[PDB]
Amino acid sequence: KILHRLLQD
Amino acid sequence: HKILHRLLQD
Amino acid sequence: SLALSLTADQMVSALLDAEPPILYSEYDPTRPFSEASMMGLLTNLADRELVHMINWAKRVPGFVDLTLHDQVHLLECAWLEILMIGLVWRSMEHPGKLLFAPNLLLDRNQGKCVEGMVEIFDMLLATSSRFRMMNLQGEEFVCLKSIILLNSGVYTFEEKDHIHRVLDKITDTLIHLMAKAGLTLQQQHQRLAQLLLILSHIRHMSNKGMEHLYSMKCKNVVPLSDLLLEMLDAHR
Amino acid sequence: SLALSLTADQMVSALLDAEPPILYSEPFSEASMMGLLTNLADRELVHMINWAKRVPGFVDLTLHDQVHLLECAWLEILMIGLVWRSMEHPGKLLFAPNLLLDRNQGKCVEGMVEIFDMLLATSSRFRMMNLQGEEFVCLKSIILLNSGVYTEKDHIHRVLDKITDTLIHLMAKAGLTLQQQHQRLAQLLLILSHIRHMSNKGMEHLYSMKCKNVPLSDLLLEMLDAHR
Ligand SMILES: Oc1ccc(C2=CC[C@H]3[C@H](CC[C@@H]3O)C2)c(Cl)c1
Ligand SMILES: Oc1ccc(C2=CC[C@H]3[C@H](CC[C@@H]3O)C2)c(Cl)c1
Repeated sequence: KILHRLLQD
Repeated sequence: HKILHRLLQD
Repeated sequence: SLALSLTADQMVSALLDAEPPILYSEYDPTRPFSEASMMGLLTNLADRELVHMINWAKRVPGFVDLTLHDQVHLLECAWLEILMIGLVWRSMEHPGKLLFAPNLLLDRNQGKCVEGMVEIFDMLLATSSRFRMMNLQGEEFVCLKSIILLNSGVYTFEEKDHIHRVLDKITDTLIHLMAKAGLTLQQQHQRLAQLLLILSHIRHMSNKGMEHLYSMKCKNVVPLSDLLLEMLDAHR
Repeated sequence: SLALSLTADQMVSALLDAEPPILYSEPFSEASMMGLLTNLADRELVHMINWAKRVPGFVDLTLHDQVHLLECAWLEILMIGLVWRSMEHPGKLLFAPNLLLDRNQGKCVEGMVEIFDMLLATSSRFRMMNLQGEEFVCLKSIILLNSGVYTEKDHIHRVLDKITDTLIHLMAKAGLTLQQQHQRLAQLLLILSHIRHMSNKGMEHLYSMKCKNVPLSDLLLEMLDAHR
């Protein structure tokens, strides 16, 4: 999920 | 009219 | 104007006395549940509750001061919210279950009988658990229910200021109830916030419930009363 | 844990500093305007995500909880933003400094005019209340933390109580009496239910557009699928 990766950054 | 409209008139 | 003159205790007493009765469903235990038969019971119950809700609404201080146009519009906007907060309230002492009627107590597994209704049941159950966690009082409940009636449609409109004054009055009543309960000044505005934030979730459940009910209508699952059809059309 | 240690002034400062920028957009048509709005929403989402991480107490949560809260609240957060920017523009929605739409331009898209009206009415309400920027950033943080809390949970409510304390602090600082503070707090929070309502309608509207073409970004599609 794109949201998942943007938060993890 | 609406039923609601008449029910309020009770 | 009479609403604005009432004391906080007069507000509480008025709202308490105005409370609608708890109705029974037309539940028939001789036949098994179907999607249609379950939706039939729930909408039949809702339809009969609506009639009593209208009587209740007229006894909510300040509501009768509004035009018929405004009364209709507030009820059209808030009816499912009001049905749900009442349901959630009377389900408090039944953990994991929803007390639609004294002869109709359902758990979430029975909500799976109807397509897409279990998601709504889960939200209703969670709200019921939240009220139970906060130890919601009956006097607070009737304040919240009256707030929903006056607020949910107030913005999709001098008469607007009147509603807001009555709403501010109920705010005063809530604070007074909490102070009377012995809560500190900090705890008072904190709890007031907690209770009002729940209304946003009740709004959410109502919108989802409206979509689901509309879906059941457009698939001819259950015949809706002309009243329910009108209340539904108001949201579409 | 540090969020609970913040004073009321620390909360306001933290939220004000975490504020996302006001982005810009690109004879309009239906697909044109929808293209502009969804393109704008997509870029705003990227800024919102990094904004959430700067909201005190949010990073304490698990990634799962962070994802869930943003999935539930993203359109609400975009809408209260729009409504806030449109405060000083009666009858107009300020999607972007170069994109100022009245209610009639909302008729260019089918069914959107109803949502436009609700947004305008909300903006008018904020203007009537003379909503302050400090109050706004508090309300927006509340939306993020509240909208998905019922769908660890005590920490969320701890932070939520802190923001309530922060709002009351701003009102007491503004010279409001105790009765006025409580009333104004109630007024502001009840608006969030209307904002919830607008988001639900918008999610239904946006899902109607997807099914029937005009394009949407992959991120936007995922945020949309989360409500279905
Ligand atoms: O006091 C009541 C009666 C009925 C219902 C209903 C329960 C579920 C159906 C419908 C809303 C969505 C479903 O179609 C009405 C509720 Cl929440 C409360
Ligand atoms: O900052 C923004 C950007 C875009 C939008 C959009 C405005 C309305 C459209 C869609 C949601 C519902 C409509 O399709 C997104 C909003 Cl509210 C705020």
